[PDB]
Amino acid sequence: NKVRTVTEIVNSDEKIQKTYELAEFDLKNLSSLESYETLKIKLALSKYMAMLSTLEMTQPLLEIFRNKADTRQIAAVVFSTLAFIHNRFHPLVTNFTNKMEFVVTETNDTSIPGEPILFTENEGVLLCSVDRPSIVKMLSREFDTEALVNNCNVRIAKTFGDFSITEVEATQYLTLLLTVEHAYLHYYIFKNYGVFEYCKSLTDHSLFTNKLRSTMSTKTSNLLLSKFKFTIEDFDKINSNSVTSGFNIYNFNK
Amino acid sequence: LINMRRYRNAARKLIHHYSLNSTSSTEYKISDVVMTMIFLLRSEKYHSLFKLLETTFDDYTCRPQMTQVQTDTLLDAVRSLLEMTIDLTTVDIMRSSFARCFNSPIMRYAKIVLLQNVADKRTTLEELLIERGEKIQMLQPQQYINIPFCDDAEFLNRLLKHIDPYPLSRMYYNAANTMFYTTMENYAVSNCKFNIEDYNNIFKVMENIRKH
Amino acid sequence: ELINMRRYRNAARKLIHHYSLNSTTEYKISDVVMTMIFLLRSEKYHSLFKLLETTFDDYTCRPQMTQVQTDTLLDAVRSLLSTTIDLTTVDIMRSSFARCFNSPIMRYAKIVLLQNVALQRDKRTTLEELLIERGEKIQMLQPQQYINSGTEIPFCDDAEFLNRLLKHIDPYPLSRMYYNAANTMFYTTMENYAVSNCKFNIEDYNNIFKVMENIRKH
Amino acid sequence: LINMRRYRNAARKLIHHYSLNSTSSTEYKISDVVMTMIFLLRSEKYHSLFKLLETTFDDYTCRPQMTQVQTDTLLDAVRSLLEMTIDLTTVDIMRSSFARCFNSPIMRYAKIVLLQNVADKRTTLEELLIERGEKIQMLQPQQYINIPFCDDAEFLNRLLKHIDPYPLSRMYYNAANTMFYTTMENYAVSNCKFNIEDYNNIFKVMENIRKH
Amino acid sequence: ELINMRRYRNAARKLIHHYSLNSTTEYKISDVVMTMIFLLRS
Repeated sequence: NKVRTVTEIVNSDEKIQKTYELAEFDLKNLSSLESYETLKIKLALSKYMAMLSTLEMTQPLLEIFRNKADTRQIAAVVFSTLAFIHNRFHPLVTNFTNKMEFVVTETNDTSIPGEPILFTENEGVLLCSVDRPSIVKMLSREFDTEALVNNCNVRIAKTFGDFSITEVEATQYLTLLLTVEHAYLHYYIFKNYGVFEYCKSLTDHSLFTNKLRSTMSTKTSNLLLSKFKFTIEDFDKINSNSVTSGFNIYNFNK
Repeated sequence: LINMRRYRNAARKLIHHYSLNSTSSTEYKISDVVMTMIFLLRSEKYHSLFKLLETTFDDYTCRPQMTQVQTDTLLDAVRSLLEMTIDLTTVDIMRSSFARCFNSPIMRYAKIVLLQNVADKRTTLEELLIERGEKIQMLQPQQYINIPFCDDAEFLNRLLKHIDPYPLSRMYYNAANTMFYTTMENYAVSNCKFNIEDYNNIFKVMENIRKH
Repeated sequence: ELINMRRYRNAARKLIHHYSLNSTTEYKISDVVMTMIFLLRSEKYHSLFKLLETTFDDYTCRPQMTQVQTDTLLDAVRSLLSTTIDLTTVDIMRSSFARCFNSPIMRYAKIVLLQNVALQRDKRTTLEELLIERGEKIQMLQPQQYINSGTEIPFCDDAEFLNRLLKHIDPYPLSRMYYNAANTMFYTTMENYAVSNCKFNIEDYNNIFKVMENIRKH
Repeated sequence: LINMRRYRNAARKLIHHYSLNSTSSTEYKISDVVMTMIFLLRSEKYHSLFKLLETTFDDYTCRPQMTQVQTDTLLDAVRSLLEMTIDLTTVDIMRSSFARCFNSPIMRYAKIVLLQNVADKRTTLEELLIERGEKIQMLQPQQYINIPFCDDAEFLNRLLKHIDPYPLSRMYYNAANTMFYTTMENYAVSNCKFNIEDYNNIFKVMENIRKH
Repeated sequence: ELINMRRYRNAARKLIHHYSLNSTTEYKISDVVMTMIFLLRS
């Protein structure tokens, strides 16, 4: 549907006319609905769960990662998550990198503090590192499942008028999805800008904004971690140890 | 005479937070510390834990010597208290947390801290990257890979129906806090400086990514 | 032995002397735990321990104390400190301990979630309810004071500048300028209505600009 | 020796106000409190009430344990003192009122307060709306309805003659204060926050309604 | 026993010492009732 507007000035009978197409306003309104974005995120998570299900991966993720002996399931789960994220970024390639190897880490002695899934080149083939105890500690941590994070009127008006997926399981799925999303961002910088840039990014995540917004911000969908604005409680007080009398002329990351 | 049940519940919650085994963010007061210490003293099979946490009053008095059977028994006691894995590093986290809580002065507003003083080799992120780096390549991979993305409308509808009552914001909060706590515990255990500038810049990157 | 009795005892003496009398140095949480442990462990201080423990929450009480009980509490507390005291000292110390036990303790940092975009709910809202809600939200904001240099209305009577601006904007049609201004106003209004999930009343927006005919007819 | 009659009258009036059983607004002084407490102590059959109100001196000492016969006898004593229904919630209102009066400091101007601290579940208006809401629909209605407005001039004249000597302002004051006190007591008993913004906005609505 | 005699007594001592001599800290209404009860009972 189209809406027409007419402007008339008091010096003549001239009328200048413009046509507005309502679809743009409808799209903005739909993008402003909380239920719409919630449905988008939940549909992404549901597609992830369905993708795991068709790969027999019905067992809870914590149970999958708790099995030390069976490495094939862990490798398949991580590879499938990487492929799902890759398809989300590029909705044209259904198969991930056709050949890559997996190594599972069970020791702190060879563990990376903060990047549980890491990628490296052995001069012959891609290799992916999986820190199994880190993922186990992530998924096994007790979750806050009774607290409320900030409509009562619609509830009042209403009052006057089969796979068993618990909340813990869904939170575990989302946790693994976000972790593999971080790993995939690192891997994307790797594959597209070299090992040097990948190891530069491992120590400074601020290069993501420059090496993603050039291509991803205008071609792919929205990232899962962008659904909410995350901040550290009392960040300024803790950061007060490292304060600079700064002069920022290349503040490329607000 | 004291109420064993209330003191046990307060101890359970405070230890859950102070062991980084839970993301439940409940404002803890001095009363909870008093209750947890009193319960630890009174219960016979938590005497080892009570002495362990009481030694933290003076920074110069460090952990009591325990033979392997004693450490195993204390681990079982902690597991029973939490009814949940739990190992020595959890006990180290608890010791550091309670030491910092005890040595802290009485104050009107909750003090926000980060995990520190757990587990000689004070390193940074890059040396760990290199070092552990090879220790990785040293290991041979287990699996070789050399993809169905089904859009079954009814199946996705049922999945959405199951997921619909879940408060997405709570799930995101739980996942993000879990990742943050795991990263912080790995940093502290590895004796590597945790640069919260980088971790906050991750979120800043996401925020800057969205608006373009 | 699990309790270092004497060091606990002096810690409790110091803390209770500070809270009861010196209501005006500083102490750590460890001393508070120490004082409570001493009060519990010492047999003759059980009544005082219960009285102070009643300050943990607002759903705890104490049975009415008979006379001999209050004298026992009093000389026990005096043994804690020779200075003469009474039940009022007990009351003020209890209030101080109540303030202390409600003091928050250290906590690890947590990732706090902030709403990215003020996403509206499914049900459409009219202009009036939206106005009420947004006015309530604005009420919570902190206004800023603006102080003008003087009271006189700003103006300019420089002829040369006035005819010069007029000449510069002379080749600029009024029709196109007014059309652009009205259309950008309308587009911004409609965009705000769509984002706010508010119903747009076309008749009201049309009634906005009827002063044209009001002037022309009268 | 004290005058039993004067002390009894002062106690009656002060308890009438402090039980919210009367709208009589008379400025009460400390002397009335002294008289009511002395009369409560002296009278043998008001000893239970005197002890009950005296326990309110310390906030940590709560209500004495009374067996059912004792509670019934105290209820009869309160009824006799007021010569008026009266039940346990009236005693709770009286206890809270006297506790707040006693713990209040001596001051030159009367302190205006609202009823609070009577009757675990700290709720708000909307949750109560929903909750009690159904508990309502749960009940089946008793009566089904599926109208004379006579203007008999002589009858209305006689009714006006009967009503004429009544000071309309006093009737309005009594009705409004009665509604306010019933609403406040229902809020406090239900442990729901009484939002006096809304109640005052009711009057503001009436005022704005009239002038249009 | 209905009257806690000694606590009442010290309350009355404090209140009467305050009013009689220190005409210039602060007391609650409860202390006034307490003092009158002590004066009547003694």
